[PDB]
Amino acid sequence: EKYHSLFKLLETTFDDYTCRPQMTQVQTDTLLDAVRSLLSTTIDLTTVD
Amino acid sequence: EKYHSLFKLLETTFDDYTCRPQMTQVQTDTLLDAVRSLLEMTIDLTTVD
Amino acid sequence: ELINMRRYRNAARKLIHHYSLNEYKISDVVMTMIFLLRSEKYHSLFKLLETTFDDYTCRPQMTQVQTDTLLDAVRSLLSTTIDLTTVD
Amino acid sequence: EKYHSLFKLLETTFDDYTCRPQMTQVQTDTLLDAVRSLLEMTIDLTTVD
Amino acid sequence: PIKLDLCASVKLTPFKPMRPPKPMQCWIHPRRANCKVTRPRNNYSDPDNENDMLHMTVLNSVFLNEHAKLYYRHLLRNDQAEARKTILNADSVYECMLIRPIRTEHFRSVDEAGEHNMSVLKIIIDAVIKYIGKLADDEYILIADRMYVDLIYSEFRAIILPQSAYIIKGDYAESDSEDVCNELEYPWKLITANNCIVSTDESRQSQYIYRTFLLYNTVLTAILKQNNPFDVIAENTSISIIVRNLGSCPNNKDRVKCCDLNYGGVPPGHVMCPPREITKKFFHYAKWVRNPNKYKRYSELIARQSHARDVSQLHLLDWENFMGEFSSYFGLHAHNV
Repeated sequence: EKYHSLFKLLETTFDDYTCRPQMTQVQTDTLLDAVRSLLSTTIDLTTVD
Repeated sequence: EKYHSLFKLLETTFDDYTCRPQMTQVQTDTLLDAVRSLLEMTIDLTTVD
Repeated sequence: ELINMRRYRNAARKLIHHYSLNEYKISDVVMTMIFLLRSEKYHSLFKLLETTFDDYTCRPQMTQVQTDTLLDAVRSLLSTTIDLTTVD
Repeated sequence: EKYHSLFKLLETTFDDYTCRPQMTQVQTDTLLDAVRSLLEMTIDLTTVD
Repeated sequence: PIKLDLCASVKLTPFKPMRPPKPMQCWIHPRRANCKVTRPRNNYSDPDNENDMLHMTVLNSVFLNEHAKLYYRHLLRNDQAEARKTILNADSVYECMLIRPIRTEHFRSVDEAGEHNMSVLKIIIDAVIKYIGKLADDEYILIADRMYVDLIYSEFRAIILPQSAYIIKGDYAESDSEDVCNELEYPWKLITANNCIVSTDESRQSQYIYRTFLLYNTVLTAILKQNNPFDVIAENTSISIIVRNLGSCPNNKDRVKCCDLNYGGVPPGHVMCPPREITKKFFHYAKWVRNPNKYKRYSELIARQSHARDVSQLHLLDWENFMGEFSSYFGLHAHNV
């Protein structure tokens, strides 16, 4: 459940890529820590995209 | 600074290059006016693509 | 942040390192030059690489203290012993 | 001393010399006058190159 | 062998005020004799108390402070171990750990982990960074144990362990003089004060960089499934030969060949490759452990100048850049710094 954001990311990527949805900075940091926990090498918006 | 919207677009183009960026309508006519100003040509979104 | 500075640091470092050695992409040069441009401490390099465009223009003649400044700027991105010959 | 500008141009030539130094217009005029005094003349910038 | 200063220096047998445990062993610490773990025979009506883990650690008595209080405890705060207390037996000393891991919690020694689960790794780095944060800028520390901090760690926690360290309260008498070595009650201060030293900028930087390297060595140990030789403080061991064997970072001579190390999970690459000369100077700073009182030889050492001053400053700044990229590698924050 902690990766709900990635749920919607992969849902939008279905069919069309759409774009990279904007997001608040605090949510950016939290999702970056989430992906971190999910990885390894340093990550950022570009790598998650 | 006025064309910094096109600047973010050309920054995002460094990504997977399969993304299609998205922006609101008023952001769209702002981009179109900016590109028309730099070109001093009318211009359309196919030109942006 | 307009530009995620981490990749800018890394790209600048690796490009200049390979140049000092003697695999890359034009976008990489773009990221390195914008790394430069963002770095306020590297304005001497701004103008060096600005002039280098097109013809080779002129290496600026700089006071030796500014030479040490630019040499430290380079060494930070690597530190190894260097000289004006390598940077030229 | 009256040809110190010419000497500093010599010092520049000593360097990588793959890029002519740029000089103010008054610097160019002084350089030309000094070289004309030395050669004891007409001279121009092409001869300086 | 203890004697008194009277007209006959009598040999005194070191008295043993505590049965030394014969079955000295910790399964979480199989390579350590001073480390001993054990599970108590809790009230068997309650399965919950079964989880209670108890670990005593042996060590010399010198590590206690002037107040007969062990140094790491000073840096301890908001501890996670269920309880702790010190144990003085002659020169020897012991330090028992009460723990109550939750119904599934399972701790394990940081050593040789290799663990790539950056979630747990970040738990440990948070524990250690917050712990060392209790250090004062004008107060400094050395770790005679090794070049890192021992600890154990479960999925839920990262329990710290007692350390063979020595507190040293330096004092930088700022020109604008407007914690003091003479903190006793006035009468007692009339006799003596702390065995202080002269603080300064360079000593502050040296201690800060030293603790940072301790952090990085602990992180290595966590992500090293093999031996992390950096811990070794052996007298015969020299960092020169260490980096001669290991070589330097292939991606950049400047750093160490830590790209090639052996990692429990994902290798991180040349990320773990610190500049070498900074590590050398760090080891020289660490050699202070053997003569803590003589501070002039090590206090500023990491921040000292070998122009030579320019090289020292530049390379220290390079190490600072390494810390910056390290923190970015784990999304950290220098508010502790």
